[PDB]
Amino acid sequence: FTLLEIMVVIVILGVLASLVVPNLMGNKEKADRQKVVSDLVALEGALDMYKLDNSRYPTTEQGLQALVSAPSAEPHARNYPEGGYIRRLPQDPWGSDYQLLSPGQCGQVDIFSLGPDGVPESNDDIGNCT
Amino acid sequence: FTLLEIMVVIVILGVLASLVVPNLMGNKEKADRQKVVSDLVALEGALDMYKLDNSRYPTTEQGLQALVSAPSAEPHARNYPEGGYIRRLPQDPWGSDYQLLSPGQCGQVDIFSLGPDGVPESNDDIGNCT
Amino acid sequence: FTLLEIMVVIVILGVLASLVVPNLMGNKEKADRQKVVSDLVALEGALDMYKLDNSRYPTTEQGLQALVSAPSAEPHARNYPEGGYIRRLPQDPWGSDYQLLSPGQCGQVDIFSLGPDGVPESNDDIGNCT
Amino acid sequence: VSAPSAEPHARNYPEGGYIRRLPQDPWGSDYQLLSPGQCGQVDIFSLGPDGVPESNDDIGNCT
Ligand SMILES: [Ca+2]
Ligand SMILES: [Ca+2]
Ligand SMILES: [Ca+2]
Ligand SMILES: [Ca+2]
Repeated sequence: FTLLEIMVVIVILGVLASLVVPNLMGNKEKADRQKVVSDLVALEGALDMYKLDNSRYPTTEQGLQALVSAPSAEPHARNYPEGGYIRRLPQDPWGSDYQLLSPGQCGQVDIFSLGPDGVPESNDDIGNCT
Repeated sequence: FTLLEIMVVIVILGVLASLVVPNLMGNKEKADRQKVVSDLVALEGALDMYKLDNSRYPTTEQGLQALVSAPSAEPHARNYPEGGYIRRLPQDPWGSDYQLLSPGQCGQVDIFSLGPDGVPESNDDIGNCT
Repeated sequence: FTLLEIMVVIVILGVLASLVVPNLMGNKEKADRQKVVSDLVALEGALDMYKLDNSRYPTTEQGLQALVSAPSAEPHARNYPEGGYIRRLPQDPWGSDYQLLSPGQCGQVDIFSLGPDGVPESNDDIGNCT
Repeated sequence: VSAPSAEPHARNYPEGGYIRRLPQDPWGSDYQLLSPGQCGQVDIFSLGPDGVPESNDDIGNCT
């Protein structure tokens, strides 16, 4: 009640807590990649839609928000659909949006972000080619 | 048997119970968010299916139950699949369902619920944009 | 606190961990197929575009990179579009690219790769007909 | 759990089927499926904690 009720359990406690190793830490960091890589095709593929109706892409200062809402800064868009070509803007969860480039150096458009490092254009400058 | 059997254990009891601090309380509340955020894409994405066959979304009074069962209140749906586009209706565990809006103010459709606060349209009005 | 706090839980632990069987392993391997099969039409269909402007296909050593960038190795291409007929080159995730053949034995062109086996021209020689 | 011996036969049945092992309900029962389900394509049932078939603890799917 004092010893058997305790001593037997002290062992069972450590014996239990000792051989219970669930998993690692950092698997979410790997997930951050595909979350952004998923955006890549989704970004360019979505921009291509706007590149079809208005026959071109939005400006840097015009930002991806133009894909979210009608491009107030000129040039204006024709047959801009409801809410643009996206429901909402994917916010990079490190305090940054997906900064597009007008014109892109790897093609028609380039996109960039701080990324997990939280630094602009250092190592986690992903968003397109580089 | 009376002192060693006890006094030694009284210490072991408190020494054990003192330095055993497992965790916090409230982690489940954080989980309630993703549980609802998971619905968000699942809700709109599922509604989009109905927006394809019948080329439109169900009415407010028609509710999300139309996604569960054939929409009895008109307009009627074409090629409505078996059991609609969902197995069962996700019940918000605070006494509320996911009230859709016909038409949505943030787009084609808007969804709302009481939420953890259990209040209608106060702070936990999540279900879509707002 | 020592027995009820433990013994009841030891059961709940095993009772829980025992009847929680989520899924299999190897489903991704099945996905590797369609990922490559998706390339097949995308490869030949994309090459056909180059077969239109320059009225022919790129050379083996010229590789699919010619579809990525202007074909430096002659013959030269006419009206080669921006960045060629593709954004980027699909890299087979087993240390190999999609080796084209100039001329193909199953037609105008043939493509090959190591594949999941990681072996050249053994079993996972997919990329076109064979 | 294993390839369906009773016909109809399955195509591209993966290794060991779609599960490691069968979850045994710890009250002397397995998860009895229904062919075809009344709440949809398939329905599942079990004795449950009551240990009674189709009384109160008939969970396994919709009902
Ligand atoms: Ca950076
Ligand atoms: Ca509220
Ligand atoms: Ca091979
Ligand atoms: Ca029963």
